[PDB]
Amino acid sequence: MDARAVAKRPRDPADEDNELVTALKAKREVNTISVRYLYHADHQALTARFFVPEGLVEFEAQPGALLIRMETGCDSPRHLYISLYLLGIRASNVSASTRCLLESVYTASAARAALQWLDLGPHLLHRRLETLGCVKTVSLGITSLLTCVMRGYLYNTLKTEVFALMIPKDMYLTWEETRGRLQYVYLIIVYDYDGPETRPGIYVLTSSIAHWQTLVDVARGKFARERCSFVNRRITRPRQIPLCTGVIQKLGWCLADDIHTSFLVHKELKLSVVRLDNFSVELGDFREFV
Amino acid sequence: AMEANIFCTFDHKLSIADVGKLTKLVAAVVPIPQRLHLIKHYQLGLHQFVDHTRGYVRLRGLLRNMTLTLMRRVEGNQILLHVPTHGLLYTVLNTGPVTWEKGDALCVLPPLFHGPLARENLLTLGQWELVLPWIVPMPLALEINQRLLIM
Amino acid sequence: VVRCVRAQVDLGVEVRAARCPRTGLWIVRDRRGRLRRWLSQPEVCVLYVTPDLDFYWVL
Amino acid sequence: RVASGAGLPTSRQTTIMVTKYSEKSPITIPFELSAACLTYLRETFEGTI
Repeated sequence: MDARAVAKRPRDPADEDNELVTALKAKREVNTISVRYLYHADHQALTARFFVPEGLVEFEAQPGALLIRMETGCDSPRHLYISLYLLGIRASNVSASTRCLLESVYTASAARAALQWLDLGPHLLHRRLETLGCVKTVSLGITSLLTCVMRGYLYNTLKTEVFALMIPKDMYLTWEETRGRLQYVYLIIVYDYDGPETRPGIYVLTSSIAHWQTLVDVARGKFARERCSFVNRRITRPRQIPLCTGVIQKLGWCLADDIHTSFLVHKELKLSVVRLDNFSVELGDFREFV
Repeated sequence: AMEANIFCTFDHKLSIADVGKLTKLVAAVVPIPQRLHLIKHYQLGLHQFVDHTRGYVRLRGLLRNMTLTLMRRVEGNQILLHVPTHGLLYTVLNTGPVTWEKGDALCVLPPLFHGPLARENLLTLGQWELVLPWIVPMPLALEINQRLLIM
Repeated sequence: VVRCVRAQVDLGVEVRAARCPRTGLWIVRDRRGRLRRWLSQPEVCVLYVTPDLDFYWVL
Repeated sequence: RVASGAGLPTSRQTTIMVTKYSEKSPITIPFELSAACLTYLRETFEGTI
């Protein structure tokens, strides 16, 4: 209220002590627990923690990978937390050599069950799947307890070193010959409405385009064949209901200079990846386009 | 060290039973027509918009532009409300009829159950009945919209 | 490959064959990988035979 | 070792080295504090009793 207190400078949070420090200091005792510096206090990255069975956590022990929950009409295990690579197993976009590579590592009773639940129901994938963000730490227990982030950067505790985002080469997709200073990274599930297969194409779009109309124009321009396949399935097969030939959502934005080619190793199996070092997640809902 | 909040008051008298009923809704969502600072109790929720002739669609149209808030604390002096902001986490009550899971996209809906009910008997004053909007997962909201439109 | 304007036929043509994704029709290609383009030429005609001994005759 | 008799395959002077490792097992406890004790721990109003 006073002009001294109003024009007083704002208080540094790192200079003032914790509530526990002043609480212990008031009654003046001592505990064996060191309390004077609380960890994770200066953490803008709001995180969450997820239990998941052992059969899905391979190629995840290295930090930095997507995580997607699904829905299944069965009641008790109803939501599986599938990694992006097990999602890419199902996708028709990936090369068959890499497909037989990363299927050979994911031989588990939970992974094949998730693969059956992907293609069992009548729903398409975009009405079924739901992102969570990228993962930063593992637990590697008998069941695994991963730590994903909803918003913010990807870093180790104490912020000693930043965590990168990994994506396989086949899901990587750019639409410009040179990049801007900033570029967003998206998710694309495009639907081939073909007779024999309905397996989609999975992509990430490291593009410098933020506006949705100027993004969806280039999205239609690069995926004209898929919309032509959609309208061909519309005219050839009557009384069918096709919808959302491609879907699009925002995943984050990168530094546009640390993007480089590295590789993941799990059980001496190389898997080449595009790696984005200083990256912050930024989630959004599944918009669609036809 | 205080935070920017909204001081809502009540012109009716409040029983200790009604205060104990109100303190059950700590992390409850409340829509507010305009984020003032000293608001009365007449603009908490949707009882300003309960109409005999109007329906669900105008309630959804108003709720698209309402200023949603959260409660902080209840006192015999006054009531504390908190406006949320983007990119921060908050505790929020599941007053909706459907349980949730982790990572589910949630959105706010006008109440389907209307008027007097065994669940709508919350903070009911003389001319006032505090009503709260539902917090439903997103695909159930889409299903409710489609089914209500086709009905 | 029978070429009528030059009266020259062809006996041994090795050709790779596949199906289009959009339609069930066939696509023929060179054993290197080059697309075979004689089907546009109107004066020529071709006979295809498969390893399971089916038979096509394409004008 | 021990010296051997006649016509018997004797012993040879051998050593053996062996390591041993540490095994970690961290333990943890969560404990909660409400917003009420947080907003009442370092905050006084009117100086009332």
